[PDB]
Amino acid sequence: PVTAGSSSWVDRTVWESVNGTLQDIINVFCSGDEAVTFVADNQQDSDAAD
Amino acid sequence: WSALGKAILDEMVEQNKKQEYSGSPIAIPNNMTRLQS
Repeated sequence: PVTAGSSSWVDRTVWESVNGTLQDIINVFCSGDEAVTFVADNQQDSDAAD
Repeated sequence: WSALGKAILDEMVEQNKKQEYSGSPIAIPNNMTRLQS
């Protein structure tokens, strides 16, 4: 507040974009009940994927 | 005599005015708004 008469009302903009990105981030990764799931390329090693 | 006295009084009152809040710009109106910014 450089001066009292100025009444420097701040504009919270960084917080806004941070939340706008974080919501989508969590909706991408943490949306599913699970996190990840390994996948193999052959049947000889599929028993270990699950 | 009246003209001379009037001129003297005018000079005096003008002198009292040129010592007032002169040494500063008249722009940038003050911002004594409130404690609420």
